[PDB]
Amino acid sequence: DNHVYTRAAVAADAKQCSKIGRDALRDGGSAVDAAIAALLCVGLMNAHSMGIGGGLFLTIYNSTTRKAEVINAREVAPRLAFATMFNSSEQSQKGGLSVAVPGEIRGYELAHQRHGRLPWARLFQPSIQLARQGFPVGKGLAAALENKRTVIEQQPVLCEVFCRDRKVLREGERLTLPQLADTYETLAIEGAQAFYNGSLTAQIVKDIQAAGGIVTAEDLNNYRAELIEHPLNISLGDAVLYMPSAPLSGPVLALILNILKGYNFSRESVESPEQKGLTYHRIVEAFRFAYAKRTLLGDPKFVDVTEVVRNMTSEFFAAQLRAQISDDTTHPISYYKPEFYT
Amino acid sequence: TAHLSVVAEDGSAVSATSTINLYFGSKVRSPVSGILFNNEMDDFSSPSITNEFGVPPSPANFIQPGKQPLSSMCPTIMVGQDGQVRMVVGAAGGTQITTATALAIIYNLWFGYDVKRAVEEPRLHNQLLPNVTTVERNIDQAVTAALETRHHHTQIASTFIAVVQAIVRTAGGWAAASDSRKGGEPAGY
Ligand SMILES: *[C@@H]1O[C@H](CO)[C@@H](O)[C@H](O)[C@H]1NC(C)=O
Ligand SMILES: *[C@@H]1O[C@H](CO)[C@@H](O)[C@H](O)[C@H]1NC(C)=O
Ligand SMILES: *[C@@H]1O[C@H](CO)[C@@H](O)[C@H](O)[C@H]1NC(C)=O
Ligand SMILES: *[C@@H]1O[C@H](CO)[C@@H](O)[C@H](O)[C@H]1NC(C)=O
Ligand SMILES: *[C@@H]1O[C@H](CO)[C@@H](O)[C@H](O)[C@H]1NC(C)=O
Ligand SMILES: *[C@@H]1O[C@H](CO)[C@@H](O)[C@H](O)[C@H]1NC(C)=O
Ligand SMILES: N[C@@H](CCC(=O)O)C(=O)O
Ligand SMILES: [Cl-]
Ligand SMILES: [Cl-]
Ligand code: NA
Repeated sequence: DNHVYTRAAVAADAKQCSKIGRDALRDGGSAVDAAIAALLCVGLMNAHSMGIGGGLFLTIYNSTTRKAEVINAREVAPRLAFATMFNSSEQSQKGGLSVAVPGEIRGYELAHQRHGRLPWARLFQPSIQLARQGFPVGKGLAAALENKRTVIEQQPVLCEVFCRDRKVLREGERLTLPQLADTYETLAIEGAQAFYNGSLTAQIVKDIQAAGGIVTAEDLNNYRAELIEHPLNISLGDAVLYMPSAPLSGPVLALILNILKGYNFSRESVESPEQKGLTYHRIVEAFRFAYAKRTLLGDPKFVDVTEVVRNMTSEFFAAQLRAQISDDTTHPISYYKPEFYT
Repeated sequence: TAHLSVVAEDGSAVSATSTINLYFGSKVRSPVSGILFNNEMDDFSSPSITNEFGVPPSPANFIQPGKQPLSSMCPTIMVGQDGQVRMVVGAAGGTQITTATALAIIYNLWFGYDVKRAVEEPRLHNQLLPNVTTVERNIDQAVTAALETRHHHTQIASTFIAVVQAIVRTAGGWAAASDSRKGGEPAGY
């Protein structure tokens, strides 16, 4: 009602999923149990955004040990992939060839092995019900359906669930996801292995290949979620901020904030139009300096980003960039020294 | 992309960002399993694709087998010197994820906006290439003027910039906010 809570909280992008997370906490789950249960639900209510066909990162903080960790469960390029496999944006955005190996479920499994208190199956239970019973389409999904109306209406396997009488569903209308319900049920009972080396695996490979893709059983069998014990951090005042390093954008975030921290922003920074306008100008310029360095980033197992990342998280380097921010003007692209090679 | 933030009773926390990339991913749904497959291969750079006018490829982000593509995602947890969580935050919305996450932190930590305001406050974005500052529709237009007189070319986002879910510790406990741009709402006890 007010959304200040004495004991615990879940902030998701659908009300019912936040609630499902919250009930898991109430029933004795860890923060990880709650996150998994809620994520499973978001995959249904906002199926356009995320789900078991994708990948994720979790930043996890343990109040007892006072340690943070990161779980990397982002998709990987299949073993048959190569640098020049695409020659247009349409090739890399549509069809099976655009599909990378999903990590979502291995990520939930690793997190749950490390931090779970409730049984695996219990995390799926409320979403199995939801998918099978149906739910009213939310604002977010409705706008997404409208946005891709054409591609969805002309694709019968998507229209099967995302239409009513050949036209995309609108806010308020009932969406049912009966096949996913069965899939979630199999996952709950057979575990993560059903997806990667189990009863779902061959159908996954078949669906991806029929649509022109190159993912194989071997890719699924070999996928691994990765525990990172030392995530990126920066110091901000008396706080530390934990975030994922490359291949995610923690280093970009770190650089933005370390640039800006030397301006000592406060309530006064936005109290008059004069201060406010300058403050927002400085923000945009920090964004530009940080995005300049972003083009050197990539998967650190394939590209050496050690020094790039070192710079992007260094306060001294950030101070060097801040000193180049002119208070009276933005600058051309070259001024920020974007780099595509070390 | 979707972002989710969690704080449990013991003070432990999770910041989770998950994605199938574009809306409905690859547009490939399994008729048997119902799984909607990602198009995360699009997050790689390709040498032969002209991404944007005047924007070259990034060789560090080329496709190799077994490689993960670069992401704008940045699920974050801020912890105080006493070991207690201060903020759990992250965002969805493409290349605007990182800037939006920065703004939510700036807004709460430095400007003193409560968490709901930090989430609802108008945002803006610049990522260098392309070379334009995008501002949301309800931004203080004195900000727009301050930018334009400093030679930023601004344009207005036709929809909205990003989606932020956040939790922040207060004297009253854990304050939560989901972004009205997408329609979420938090829950707790
Ligand atoms: C793109 O061109 C390369 C080089 O000729 C080729 O190997 C590849 O199969 C092509 N891909 C598509 C999707 O057309
Ligand atoms: C934190 O770790 C300790 C021991 O490593 C464990 O007892 C505790 O349950 C953990 N907390 C969570 C939420 O996993
Ligand atoms: C499962 O496991 C092994 C390799 O881990 C492989 O030999 C077997 O064929 C796999 N089965 C399926 C259905 O993927
Ligand atoms: C921040 O990361 C650096 C380098 O890995 C290290 O000095 C330090 O242990 C980290 N800080 C915290 C609070 O974990
Ligand atoms: C890191 O920053 C310094 C300037 O502080 C610069 O000399 C050096 O080239 C940078 N290193 C890399 C790998 O970009
Ligand atoms: C980018 O926008 C700025 C705004 O002044 C302008 O100076 C510059 O000419 C634009 N183009 C390039 C290539 O930097
Ligand atoms: N797939 C992109 C985000 C895409 C989106 O949010 O639209 C990433 O991981 O950075
Ligand atoms: Cl379904
Ligand atoms: Cl979201
Ligand atoms: Na709120």
